[PDB]
Amino acid sequence: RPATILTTQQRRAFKASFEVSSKPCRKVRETLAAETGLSVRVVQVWFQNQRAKMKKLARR
DNA sequence: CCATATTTAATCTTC
DNA sequence: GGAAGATTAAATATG
Repeated sequence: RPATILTTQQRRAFKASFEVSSKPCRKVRETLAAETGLSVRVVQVWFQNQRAKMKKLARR
């Protein structure tokens, strides 16, 4: 249950795909999980928090 | 239409 | 004290 703290390489992989789509399909999340070595749930949640981060930034 | 999955909005937790 | 990760319940989307 300890919270995830991403390495640089892992965060770089997340931001690069988020640049392609803010909502990766399960297949994309699945191959992200293999690359980063993290669970699919961690992948899904990182994008969710990231999408919520950009929504606030778009509201002045 | 219906069962299941994904996303949203808000919040809680933790470093 | 601030940001990001994790949780929740409700809303929306999907097959």
